[PDB]
Amino acid sequence: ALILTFLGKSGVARTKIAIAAAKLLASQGKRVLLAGLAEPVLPLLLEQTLTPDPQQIAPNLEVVQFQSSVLLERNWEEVKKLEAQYTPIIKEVYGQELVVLPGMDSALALNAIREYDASGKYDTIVYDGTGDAFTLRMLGLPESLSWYVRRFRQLFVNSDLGKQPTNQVNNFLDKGKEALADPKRVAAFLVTTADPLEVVSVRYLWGSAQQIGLTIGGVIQVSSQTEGDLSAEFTPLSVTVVPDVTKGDWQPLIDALPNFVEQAEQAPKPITIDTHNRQVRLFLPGFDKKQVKLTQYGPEVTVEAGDQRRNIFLPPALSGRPITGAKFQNNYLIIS
Amino acid sequence: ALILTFLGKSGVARTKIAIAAAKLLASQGKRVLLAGLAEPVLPLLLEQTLTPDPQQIAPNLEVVQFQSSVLLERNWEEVKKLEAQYLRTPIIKEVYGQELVVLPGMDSALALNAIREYDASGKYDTIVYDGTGDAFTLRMLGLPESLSWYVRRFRQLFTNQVNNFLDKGKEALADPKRVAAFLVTTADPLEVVSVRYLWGSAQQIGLTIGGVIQVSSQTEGDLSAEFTPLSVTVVPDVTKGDWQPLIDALPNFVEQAEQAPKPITIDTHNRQVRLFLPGFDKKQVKLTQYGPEVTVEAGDQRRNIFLPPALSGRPITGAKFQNNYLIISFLEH
Repeated sequence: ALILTFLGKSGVARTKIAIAAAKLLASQGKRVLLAGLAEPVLPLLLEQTLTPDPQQIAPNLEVVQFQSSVLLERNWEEVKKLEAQYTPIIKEVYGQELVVLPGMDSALALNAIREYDASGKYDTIVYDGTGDAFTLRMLGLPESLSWYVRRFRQLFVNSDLGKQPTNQVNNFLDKGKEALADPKRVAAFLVTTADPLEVVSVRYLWGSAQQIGLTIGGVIQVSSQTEGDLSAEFTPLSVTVVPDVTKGDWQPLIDALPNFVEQAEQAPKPITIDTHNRQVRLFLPGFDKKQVKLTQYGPEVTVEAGDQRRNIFLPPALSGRPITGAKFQNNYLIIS
Repeated sequence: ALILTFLGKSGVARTKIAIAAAKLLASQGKRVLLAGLAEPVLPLLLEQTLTPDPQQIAPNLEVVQFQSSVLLERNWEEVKKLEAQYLRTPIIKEVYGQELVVLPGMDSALALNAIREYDASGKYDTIVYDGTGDAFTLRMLGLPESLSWYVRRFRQLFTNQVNNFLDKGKEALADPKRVAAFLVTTADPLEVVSVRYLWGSAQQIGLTIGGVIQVSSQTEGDLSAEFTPLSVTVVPDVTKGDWQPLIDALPNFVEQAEQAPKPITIDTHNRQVRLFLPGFDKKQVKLTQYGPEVTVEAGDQRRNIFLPPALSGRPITGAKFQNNYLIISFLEH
């Protein structure tokens, strides 16, 4: 399915857009799952009590609320049942008492999304997340984990000759990496008011998202006390202005939403590898040139920007070949 | 030092409050460190470029931006030194700190460890932390308690100075003079309910919530009745870089934190646990009791209570809300 999410500084507006987007897509015949985190606004706006299990609220529209506590407890039931395939040690430890640590919360939620996607029951999964750098870190897990494996397995394996999962693991992560890089499978839209402070924040998130390979398909401009045409601030992306939702009337907002799928398909690609011209082009808007560092300390080239690091896995064509050069150009970092 | 932070759904308002609180405390002579995340608003509001190292912008006022990449690079070197002290044959010495990728969880851990180091340096009276103001902030602040539960539970299934390290963090988190947060919200009912939910979630980790800062919006209203018994302080906006009116309207954070409700008290004579849990219904709170431990789950946080002798081994006979407190009773007969 398509995992669709929103980045922006204000949670209330993003939850409203997620709800409207789900209502819109459902009414168009798409099978939709709307998923939110542990917070009261989604339930209240929907006038429906939510649970850790999907609930039908309209035709083609189901809604669920992720609770880290419950996802952890359900995964625990799987680890102790596996305690068979390998005397038990963790049987006096009950799922109800497990404590969610930072990081676990994002891994649990991404895995729940993965399960819903894998189920094939939905065309679109609208994720009402935190809409910030933390959502980006979560979405980039496949890539990040793949890199830790790729860089460290060698060091441990080829060092301790004193003492297959790799395929099973790399395959699992690659399938997540593949999906994430495909705009038909994962896309996010920026949400902001005309406040210069919100505009600079989402431009920064836009760039940070390109660093993890997340396509940003467009910008949704919501109302505020500051007026302004944001088009030139987000070129070449479409900025779609939308109205508020008051007193349960979702029609104006629903009718103003953009065509998510089309805009994601037309947006810039986070990364393009040009075999013929032997180069890699990284879309990096929303940063200051001096805020992008390119270095090669390990096997791969590291691109640092937006407090995110990208270790470029080069294909056979570019493999080993020295970096003849690199430069910026209309928000793209071109490396030769 | 007092670690002071703010919880609320709007980042720009929270950053403005954190900046004004820092300016105010530094102007009164408190040694202040204002620490923000890797985001462009703090630097812009202060009209100052920020870096991973504190920079003085006014007397008694330093500002620093936590960049997870840099914190990770810096801890990595400590990992290397450890490898050289504990291994005769290095293995990760090759990997440069600059190529490491930040994983979920690392950001919070690195951020809390940096705060712990500033706090341990003794150079500050207050560290104003401009974080995400949400459930992830709560999960970060409750790390001492969470790691302590793993260490103990997952060790009895068979690290000395470990408990000393964690304990210090736990003692600080529970002390209103050491760690406190204030809610920030407009009169919008959706924001009010989000903040009340965060308020109860904070109580679950033992984080004192000292009060409420009410900021402007298109919706007006008196919020006092929605946050009893907390003081709600109405503050003006900041325009043209004139911080003075906002600064002049801020409450006395330290005093409000000391007067706020206590997340938990145990009455050993009547055999009851009293938990302050505003923002939650009986339907939204689950209790589990295994042996000498009771788990309270609410607001997607879990408080694990190791029962003292007066309560241990006694069935729970009641768990009822009275004026925002959950009173859990234990069997006497």
